[PDB]
Amino acid sequence: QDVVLGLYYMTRDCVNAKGEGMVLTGPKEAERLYRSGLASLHARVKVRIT
Amino acid sequence: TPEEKLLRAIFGEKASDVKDSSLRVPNGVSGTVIDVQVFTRDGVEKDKRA
Amino acid sequence: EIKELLKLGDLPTSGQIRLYDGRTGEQFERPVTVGYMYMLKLNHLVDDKM
Amino acid sequence: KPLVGTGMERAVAVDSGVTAVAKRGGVVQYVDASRIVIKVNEDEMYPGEAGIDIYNLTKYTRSNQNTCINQMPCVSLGEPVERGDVLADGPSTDLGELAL
Amino acid sequence: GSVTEFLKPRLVDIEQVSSTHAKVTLEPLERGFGHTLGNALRRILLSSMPGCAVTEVEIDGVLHEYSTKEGVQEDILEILLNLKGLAVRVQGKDEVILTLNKSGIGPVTAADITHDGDVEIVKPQHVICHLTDENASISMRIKVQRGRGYVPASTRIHSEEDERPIGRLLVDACYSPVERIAYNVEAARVEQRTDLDKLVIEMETNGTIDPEEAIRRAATILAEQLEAFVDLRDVRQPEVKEEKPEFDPILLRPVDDLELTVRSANCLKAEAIHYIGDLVQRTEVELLKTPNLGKKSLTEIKDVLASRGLSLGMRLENWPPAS
Amino acid sequence: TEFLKPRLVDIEQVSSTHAKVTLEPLERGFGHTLGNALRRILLSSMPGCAVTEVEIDGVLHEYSTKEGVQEDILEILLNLKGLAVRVQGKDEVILTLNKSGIGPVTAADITHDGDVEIVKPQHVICHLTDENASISMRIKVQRGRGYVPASTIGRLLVDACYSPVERIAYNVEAARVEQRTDLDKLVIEMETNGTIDPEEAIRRAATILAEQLEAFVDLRD
Amino acid sequence: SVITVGPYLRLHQCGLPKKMALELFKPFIYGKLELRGLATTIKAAKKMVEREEAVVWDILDEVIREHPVLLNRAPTLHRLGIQAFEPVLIEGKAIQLHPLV
Repeated sequence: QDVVLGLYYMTRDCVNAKGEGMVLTGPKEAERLYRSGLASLHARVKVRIT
Repeated sequence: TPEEKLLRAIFGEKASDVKDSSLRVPNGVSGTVIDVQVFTRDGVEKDKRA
Repeated sequence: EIKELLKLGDLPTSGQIRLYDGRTGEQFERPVTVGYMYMLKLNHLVDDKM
Repeated sequence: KPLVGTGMERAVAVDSGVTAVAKRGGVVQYVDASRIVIKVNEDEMYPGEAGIDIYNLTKYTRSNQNTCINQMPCVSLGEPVERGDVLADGPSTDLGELAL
Repeated sequence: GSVTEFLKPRLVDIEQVSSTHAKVTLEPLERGFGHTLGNALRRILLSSMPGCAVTEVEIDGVLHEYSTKEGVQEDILEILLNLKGLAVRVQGKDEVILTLNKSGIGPVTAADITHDGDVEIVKPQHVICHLTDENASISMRIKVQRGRGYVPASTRIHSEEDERPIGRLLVDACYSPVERIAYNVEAARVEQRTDLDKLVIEMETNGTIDPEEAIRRAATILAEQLEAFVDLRDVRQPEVKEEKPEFDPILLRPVDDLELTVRSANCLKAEAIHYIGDLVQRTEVELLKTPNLGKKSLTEIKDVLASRGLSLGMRLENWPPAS
Repeated sequence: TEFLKPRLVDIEQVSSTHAKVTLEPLERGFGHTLGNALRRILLSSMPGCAVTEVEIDGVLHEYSTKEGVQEDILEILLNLKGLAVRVQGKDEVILTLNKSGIGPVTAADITHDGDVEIVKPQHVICHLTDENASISMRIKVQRGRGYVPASTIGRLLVDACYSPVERIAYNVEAARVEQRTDLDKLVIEMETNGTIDPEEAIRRAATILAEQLEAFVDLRD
Repeated sequence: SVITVGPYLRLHQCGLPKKMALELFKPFIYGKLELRGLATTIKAAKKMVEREEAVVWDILDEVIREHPVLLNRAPTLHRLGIQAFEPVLIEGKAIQLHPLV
């Protein structure tokens, strides 16, 4: 229960709302999430997947 | 046992023909005594504390 | 009438309220529910059950 | 006292002997953690055989489940009280109103 | 060293709304910092703060904390709970014993305490008792200490006062003097730049401590703790304790363990004999030349020493190793 | 009377960039407070130089395409975000990149400046397909603070990485002190680039945090 | 003992109470004590742990190191009713468990 709602909340693509497709490379995005500005359930957005 | 007989002989016998069966507070719990009570047998030397 | 009681003393007529982490101090994404629930400590409990 | 209640718990406490309800309503003469004495006042008995009504109220005793069952005075001295209201409270209750 | 820009924070108007509530605004602040320090300070204040709190109370005619007293509407536990919220502020001590005598009909507050020259009582209007009959009289020696962070009586099982009388009642201790701590960032109208904030720190205390020595002691703890974040030598512990007692461990215990008379105990305490490691190596020649130690006292020693297996006045020139 | 100091300190560098640091002796919440503090310091309040503006010839807007290049303008700017720059003593420096032919367009193809030091010279930025392909651009490097996004003719904006720290995580983990019981031991995991080592990086953050609050210290006793 | 969730645990670990684990590995603590030193003899160890003497707890941290303790719940329907974990000392009187199993 607890963890799964957790990972479901980590997906669930929400349109715009501090979204926009500002692209980067994985781990750097983590700095983006903590440092606000961008939301988390947006937007969609593109990044480099290795 | 012989070894024990030697042992008390080295540290003082005092081998009383008595045992031990005192009421002790069980390991773990802890609190404060709020009331003691003594019901003496009808025909028994009542105690000082009693 | 519960909403009606949410006024008078001034309170968010939704039960919802935005909370802050405390560790990070950062706000939680969604407004959580905050109120007063009459709880009671049952018997059973530890110490005994161990 | 419990916030969200039912109004019923004021009955539970006083219906149970756990709480000391005034036998005859009058005026409190002496309050104490040890006891409470009330002076009948408004209409005593048929004989003029003294007013007063003494309530000893038990304190800090053990329960069948080893829980502390003790009574506490919720009424102050020199306060008027009628017949059938809480003078001394009990364990897990709040002046007439039950609190678990 | 020559890098970075950065700014500095500084105290502005400390609006004292009341004796408890307080507001300490910090204006010279940037954007990131004003939100970071908010949590650091909030935690250290809602925890790592000093203050004072009652620890012990000895009441006349009251053994345990479950009894009552004639003329007292409230029972002993309740009076122990009321003394929990004593807003005390001691000058320059670590331990004080405020006496509290009061007789006659009427409520006994923090005022009926003996007004000491060092103790500063915030609210003398504070409830503690409620005597009923005019012939009722009480007197309690209260003890107040200085510390930090909860720590009840349940922590000190018996690690204080080897004897500690029947009448001494242990009370829990709510040390920290900060009830609630909040803060809002807010954009600061600093007549200078444009993009700066002013960390407003809404505060609620008990009045036993001022917002000055409070925020300074707080930030000071953060600084001292950040002090280790500088260099990183990664200092390890040597450990390796020695596992080989050269002598019987019993020689380490004090003469109190001998369980002897008071006269003999005072003598050993006067001849500079603390541990049994000195009594075990002291002859009867030196025991006779001891003030107030006759035949009865000397017989007591040899009987309380021999029974433990030890003798009197042996020799062991190995006293003491070896820390 | 006061407080205690963290004594047992361990540091294992899972390379030059990735490392883990653990400090065991810490009181309640301090591990987390110092955690959030140092995390919030390392993720923005850290210096470091990164690409902020890019002016490519033939490319004026970001939604354009380049000829002879396997990677479009967006992918190119993205690779430029991964350019670790260490400038000697300037708050701004302009760089020029001119290169033609086939293969990987590395950072070694950038004009070797005296003041500017490129940490990773093999950092692949682009891919040229045919021999007749060529690219020339002006990459403006600035001295900033934190993470600058797109929120800030021929001037292509790129998200500025005014930070040498890629990611920061931290754990609580109860410490088993042989005297107390309610103590925590902070485990800080840092993932950085090449501009600065985790060793001096964390010390820098602690010092930056030290500049603030210090005005409220005083000594004497 | 009553179980409680322990998020900070791993998948091969469980929260085993101090006083609980002390009395449980009594025969192991004794042996290791007389083994190292500390206790002059076997009866010395008993009096040494009966008087929980600081140093004893560290030796306890030693004996439960890689000594698996297997857990069990009341209604054991299948094989996964009893599963083994690595003992983790926790200041408490309750037994903590991994929220996955």
